[PDB]
Amino acid sequence: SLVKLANTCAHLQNCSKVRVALTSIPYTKLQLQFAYNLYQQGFLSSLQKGSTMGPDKDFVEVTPDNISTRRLWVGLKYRDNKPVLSSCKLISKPNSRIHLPMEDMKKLCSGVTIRNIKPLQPGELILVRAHNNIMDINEAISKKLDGEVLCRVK
Amino acid sequence: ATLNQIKRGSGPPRRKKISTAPQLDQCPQRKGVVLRVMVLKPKKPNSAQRKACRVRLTNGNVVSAYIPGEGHDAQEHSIVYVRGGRCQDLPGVKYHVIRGAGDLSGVVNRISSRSKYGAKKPS
Amino acid sequence: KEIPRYENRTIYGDIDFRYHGVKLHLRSAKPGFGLRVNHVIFEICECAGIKDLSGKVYKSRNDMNIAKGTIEAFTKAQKTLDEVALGRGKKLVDVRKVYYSS
Amino acid sequence: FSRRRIAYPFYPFKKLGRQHPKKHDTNLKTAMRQFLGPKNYKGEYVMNKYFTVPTNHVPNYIKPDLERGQSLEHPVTKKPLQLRYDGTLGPPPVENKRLQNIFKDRLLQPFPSNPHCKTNYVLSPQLKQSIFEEITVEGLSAQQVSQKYGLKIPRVEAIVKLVSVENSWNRRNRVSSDLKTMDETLYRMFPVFDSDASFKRENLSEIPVPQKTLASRFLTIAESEPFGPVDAAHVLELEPAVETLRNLSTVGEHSSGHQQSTNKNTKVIYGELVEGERSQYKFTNAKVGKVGYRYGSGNRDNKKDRRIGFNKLGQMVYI
RNA sequence: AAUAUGAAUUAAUGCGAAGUUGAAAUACAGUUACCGUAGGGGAACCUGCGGUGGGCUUAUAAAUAUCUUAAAUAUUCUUACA
RNA sequence: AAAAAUAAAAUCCAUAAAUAAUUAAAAUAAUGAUAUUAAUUACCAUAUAUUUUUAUAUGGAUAUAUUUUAAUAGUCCUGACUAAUAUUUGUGCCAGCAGUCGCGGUAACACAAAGAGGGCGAGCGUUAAUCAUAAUGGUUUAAAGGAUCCGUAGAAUGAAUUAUAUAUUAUAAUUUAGAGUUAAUAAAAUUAAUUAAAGAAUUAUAAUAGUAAAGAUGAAAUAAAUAAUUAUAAGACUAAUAUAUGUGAAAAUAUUAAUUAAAUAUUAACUGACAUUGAGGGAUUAAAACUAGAGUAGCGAAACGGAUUCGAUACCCGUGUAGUUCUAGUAGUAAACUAUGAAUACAAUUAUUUAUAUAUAUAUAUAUAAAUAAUAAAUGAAAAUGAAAGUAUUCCACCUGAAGAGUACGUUAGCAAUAAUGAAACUCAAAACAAUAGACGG
RNA sequence: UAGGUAGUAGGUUUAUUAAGAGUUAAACCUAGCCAACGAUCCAUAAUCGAUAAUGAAAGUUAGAACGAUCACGUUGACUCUGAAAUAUAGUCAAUAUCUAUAAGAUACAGCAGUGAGGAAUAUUGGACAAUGAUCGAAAGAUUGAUCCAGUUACUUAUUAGGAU
Ligand SMILES: [K+]
Ligand SMILES: [K+]
Ligand SMILES: [K+]
Ligand SMILES: [K+]
Ligand SMILES: [K+]
Ligand SMILES: [K+]
Ligand SMILES: [K+]
Ligand SMILES: [K+]
Ligand SMILES: [K+]
Ligand SMILES: [K+]
Ligand SMILES: [K+]
Ligand SMILES: [K+]
Ligand SMILES: [K+]
Ligand SMILES: [Mg+2]
Ligand SMILES: [Mg+2]
Ligand SMILES: [Mg+2]
Ligand SMILES: [Mg+2]
Ligand SMILES: [Mg+2]
Ligand SMILES: [Mg+2]
Ligand SMILES: [Mg+2]
Ligand SMILES: [Mg+2]
Ligand SMILES: [Mg+2]
Ligand SMILES: [Mg+2]
Ligand SMILES: [Mg+2]
Ligand SMILES: [Mg+2]
Ligand SMILES: [Mg+2]
Ligand SMILES: [Mg+2]
Ligand SMILES: [Mg+2]
Ligand SMILES: [Mg+2]
Ligand SMILES: [Mg+2]
Ligand SMILES: [Mg+2]
Ligand SMILES: [Mg+2]
Ligand SMILES: [Mg+2]
Ligand SMILES: [Mg+2]
Ligand SMILES: [Mg+2]
Ligand SMILES: [Mg+2]
Ligand SMILES: [Mg+2]
Ligand SMILES: [Mg+2]
Ligand SMILES: [Mg+2]
Ligand SMILES: [Mg+2]
Ligand SMILES: [Mg+2]
Ligand SMILES: [Mg+2]
Ligand SMILES: [Mg+2]
Ligand SMILES: [Mg+2]
Ligand SMILES: [Mg+2]
Ligand SMILES: [Mg+2]
Ligand SMILES: [Mg+2]
Ligand SMILES: [Mg+2]
Ligand SMILES: [Mg+2]
Ligand SMILES: [Mg+2]
Ligand SMILES: [Mg+2]
Ligand SMILES: [Mg+2]
Ligand SMILES: [Mg+2]
Ligand SMILES: [Mg+2]
Ligand SMILES: [Mg+2]
Ligand SMILES: [Mg+2]
Ligand SMILES: [Mg+2]
Ligand SMILES: [Mg+2]
Ligand SMILES: [Mg+2]
Ligand SMILES: [Mg+2]
Ligand SMILES: [Mg+2]
Ligand SMILES: [Mg+2]
Ligand SMILES: [Mg+2]
Ligand SMILES: [Mg+2]
Ligand SMILES: [Mg+2]
Ligand SMILES: [Mg+2]
Ligand SMILES: [Mg+2]
Repeated sequence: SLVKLANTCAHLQNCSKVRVALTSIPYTKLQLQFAYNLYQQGFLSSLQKGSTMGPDKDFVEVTPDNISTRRLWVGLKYRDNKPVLSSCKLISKPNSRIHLPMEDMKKLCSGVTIRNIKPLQPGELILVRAHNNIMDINEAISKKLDGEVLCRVK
Repeated sequence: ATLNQIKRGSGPPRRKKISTAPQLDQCPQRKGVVLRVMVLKPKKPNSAQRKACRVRLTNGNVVSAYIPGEGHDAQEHSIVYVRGGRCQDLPGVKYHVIRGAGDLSGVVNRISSRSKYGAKKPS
Repeated sequence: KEIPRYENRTIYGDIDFRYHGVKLHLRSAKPGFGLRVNHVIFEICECAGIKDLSGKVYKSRNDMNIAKGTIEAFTKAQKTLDEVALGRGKKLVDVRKVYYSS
Repeated sequence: FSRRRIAYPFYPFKKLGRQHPKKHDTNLKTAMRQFLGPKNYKGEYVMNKYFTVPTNHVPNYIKPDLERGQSLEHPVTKKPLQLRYDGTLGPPPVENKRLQNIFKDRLLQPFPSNPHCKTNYVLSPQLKQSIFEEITVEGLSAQQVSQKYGLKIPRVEAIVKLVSVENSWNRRNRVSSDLKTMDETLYRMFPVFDSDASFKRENLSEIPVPQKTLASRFLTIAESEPFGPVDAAHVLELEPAVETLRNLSTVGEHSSGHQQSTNKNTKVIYGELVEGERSQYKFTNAKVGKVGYRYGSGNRDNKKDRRIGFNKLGQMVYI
């Protein structure tokens, strides 16, 4: 769901403004892939599976009995009195989805505004979804993949 | 507006200057015949005896044109050429007559800006 | 105040900053691009040492609030490559600069 | 705020006082006569320090800021002379310290307000012959002579071309005394090039700056990932910069690597020539869809950007 | 039947200058104003009915207070005592 | 530092044109309209050397030299926007200028000129036009949230897992977090419609004794009483509680009872995305008004009188008709307001109530929600908003300077009043909001 | 402009055509078809480009010039020939003019030119030398296509004197 992803993007911005060290997001494949990309890129300190009440200390298998109570817990980073994850916005919106070929993704990473999408800025992360997998735009260009431009994180 | 409202027509209004000489019919100038020469009083805070003239254009539109320059020889039945441009202090006078065209002579003894007053170059 | 400058000529990336009623959209520019911005922003860039910059002002174009907004944007809306790298634990490479390196 | 401003000298000068009614002089004209000094019966300005050319390979460029408008000196002793109350020229009261230790860069800077403009070094008549004899007789490559004397390859190729023109002129006695006099005078006005002097040597690593690369792309990679010039070149989809420099050094007509044969693959026919025919037909194979004048092409003749060229005879022709 | 033109005839409104008759609004504007509606009157306006605050949140006391070693002891103390 | 001005003349050296010779190319088998061709050469031809080019020397050709020879730009502008500092004269709100702001009433940087100056330039100016010049927007208070909700279309949007496919979509299976169904347990007595009752007072009438004034107002005057104690009749209204708290989609809703309908929390089970929003459409909708039939105490447009007043078609007083009431309808408008559409996810505190649950050393304590108040952050033109007017997402309505105008015309609906829909021309460079310091206030 | 449509929507059959189809004509059935994502109606307009203008761009504007396409040759309809024409043909009619007064000829939106209209747009020029086109076996003939020149600062470009 792009709506759920929009909710998570706004939630992370709200948490950064108040500078909470730990927060939770919905437990879904897309959310987990989204969070994992942020973790590998250094935007998130930690990524743990858990419940509504907090991160799990020991592995708890997820089943239909507890799926409704599952959450993903992420740790936010702050350095030099500044949040590492300052902004998080969707590019492809629920009511206007944007699919780009690899050629247009290369233009976006080169400073060209494609379909009103402002080009990639220094130190910014743009994520792309292709065949239900989320990857960095630079990685999609390396794999010659065409996909939906989901969001941009800075 | 929402994305669907924009799809249905919603959008920013367009900015483009509007015509201030509708009676000319998108022509640089139109010939006319002076119906009656008149003197009008500027709107406040201006005071003067501004010379104007009612003119019937070759397209049937009747307009009020300001006669520029010091002194004019325009009379009734005189053939005049009317161009765009309003007299700011005279409401309803939206046009100018061209000096030195038709039966309206150039300003007598004009030295500066002669081209604007139909004055030929002194030898 | 000190303002970060990328290569001591321009800003780091693009800036969309709102100072009261003034909407400032500043974009970084290539070397030799010059200053193509509001006249108020031009003077500030000259004193600050910014040589290449593009941008547009939207909504309010009040000179006083443009100057203050610009100064605030140059400090609160910029992040150096070094600061981004340290916060994220990643290496950020300027491809254009590496292309002309040994 | 702006107003018209007469270009009065920035330095102090003796303004006009009470003037006889028929002089009709100006403060600008009197300031110029003070800069120029007295004019002799021969129409010369001997007292001005710029009237005569230097003869020591050191350019005599104007330094108004450092001398504060004092341009007069003794024509033989080169000792400063300034205007006094009597209306005569005499030694200055205090020496000018700004004119005794001038930076080396400033000496080569002709315009006071532009320090990015410098004069070039003149090559001695000997270095030119050496370069000419090495490229032509010894058969060295322009790349070698360029890397040896610290001269850019285009300059090396130009020296060979020009020295060849000087040999034909000297072989036909076309270099007159006046030309020799002028050449020597101009030679003694410029700093001579010294191949050994490191600072005088021209940079040999310059490449044209492309436009696609002029943008600033940034990549976020792992903290310990190596990224080098070759990796950057792949990202920008350009040949490595070192390769560009090497390809630009093999362009000289006498440089190594100069090659042009991949184009000799276009079928050409030279029509038969019969006695009495004033011209020969040459046919060049082409491909339908590329050859021909296109239909409906933009006419630019009535536009400011109308294309203007020059034919083989040098006559201006519309393209 | 439509379109266009002129048209007897007839309705609404803008601006321009000063005057005339009142003083309706802005302060508690001298009867709180305004909204919907109805009736009445030279003119603004007046009156009835409900609604609104873009008017009253502008809001500010019937007061009453207690016992343990006043010092040879607390109050001093300068890295000390322990 | 007031220049005009290296400007002029003059000096040096050129080229164009002319003159002379020569002469391509468009076209060749030949044909050239253009054409008095372009170009080249400067006595012509020739030889040699000679990037080019140059140079020498030769044949003929004139008197040691060899055809001639120049250089007259206009137009707008100089108060600011907007480049134009060297001043001066005339005019005096006249004459006139003007793209915008404006200039002109005797020191006019703006009019008409001189001087000087700034542009563009064989064009310059001006008019008529085109493109660009802010939606990288808004709707509490400035233009702009529909009275409200229900719900159709939506070529609108919308959960989870897995597997395929031709892939952000489809299909299949599976799942329960959204949305619902039914019970159980506890809680509450409101909101609609209908029926049946109660209450204080008012007016009128009659009686009774008892009198001579009463009533009204700022003060007045107009129209066996007033007051008191009884009895009868009628219509309308609903004191305290009470906070409209709460409830209801809004409009609305507070004397009592009953009948019917709907409405809360948690738990258990069940369905398995069945949801959100909603053009058109539909329903409901204060007060006034209207159509019929009743009712009519009090109140009260109008009307007629009394006062007040310079006047009083008002404010105050009297008599008081419609109306206000009920029954059945029409109509669908309000400052129908929180001047703030609905839904979802999310973000830092305190206080105060309410509800549910838990515990006990039994009355507090501990939890989780809702409401309200004051706030942090954020937002904003600010006033302020504060869980939204914050961070985001989805859908709908609406706005594009003022005035003209919610007007004109047409159409639709209505018994009618009217309601809905809804312009343009002309004119202007205004118009509006928040806040600041004043001044003023019967 | 809110309802429109009645060969109208669909089915079947024949005629007609090289050829499908309510495309036309004939017959018989079904009750459909379009429409608030704008039907029907009315007004306006030749369309477009690798053309021109403008802008950072998306776009917007023009549709003169170059090129592509359509329509028309005073107006309407019809017919003939033909692969193809409601032909700048023929027929009839309409409007206007003309002379030869005939069931007549002409219609400059071919070139030049004139009057009119308008603020405003040119020579009643030269040549078939070139490139094409038509006729002819060829020789050649014809060509206001075309190529040139004239008029006009309408646009562009170059030049319109340098040193002292
Ligand atoms: K009033
Ligand atoms: K009212
Ligand atoms: K009223
Ligand atoms: K000039
Ligand atoms: K607002
Ligand atoms: K309430
Ligand atoms: K399912
Ligand atoms: K729906
Ligand atoms: K609706
Ligand atoms: K009554
Ligand atoms: K809505
Ligand atoms: K239509
Ligand atoms: K021909
Ligand atoms: Mg200026
Ligand atoms: Mg009054
Ligand atoms: Mg009043
Ligand atoms: Mg009042
Ligand atoms: Mg009344
Ligand atoms: Mg009232
Ligand atoms: Mg008030
Ligand atoms: Mg208040
Ligand atoms: Mg010549
Ligand atoms: Mg021929
Ligand atoms: Mg020939
Ligand atoms: Mg003028
Ligand atoms: Mg004066
Ligand atoms: Mg001016
Ligand atoms: Mg003037
Ligand atoms: Mg002058
Ligand atoms: Mg020109
Ligand atoms: Mg735009
Ligand atoms: Mg809103
Ligand atoms: Mg509302
Ligand atoms: Mg409203
Ligand atoms: Mg549930
Ligand atoms: Mg009584
Ligand atoms: Mg009560
Ligand atoms: Mg409440
Ligand atoms: Mg709904
Ligand atoms: Mg009420
Ligand atoms: Mg009745
Ligand atoms: Mg009365
Ligand atoms: Mg009276
Ligand atoms: Mg009364
Ligand atoms: Mg009703
Ligand atoms: Mg109304
Ligand atoms: Mg309304
Ligand atoms: Mg209300
Ligand atoms: Mg709901
Ligand atoms: Mg109405
Ligand atoms: Mg205000
Ligand atoms: Mg049909
Ligand atoms: Mg058929
Ligand atoms: Mg039939
Ligand atoms: Mg047409
Ligand atoms: Mg177009
Ligand atoms: Mg068009
Ligand atoms: Mg044409
Ligand atoms: Mg035809
Ligand atoms: Mg026809
Ligand atoms: Mg015909
Ligand atoms: Mg004709
Ligand atoms: Mg013609
Ligand atoms: Mg005419
Ligand atoms: Mg023309
Ligand atoms: Mg002519
Ligand atoms: Mg001919």
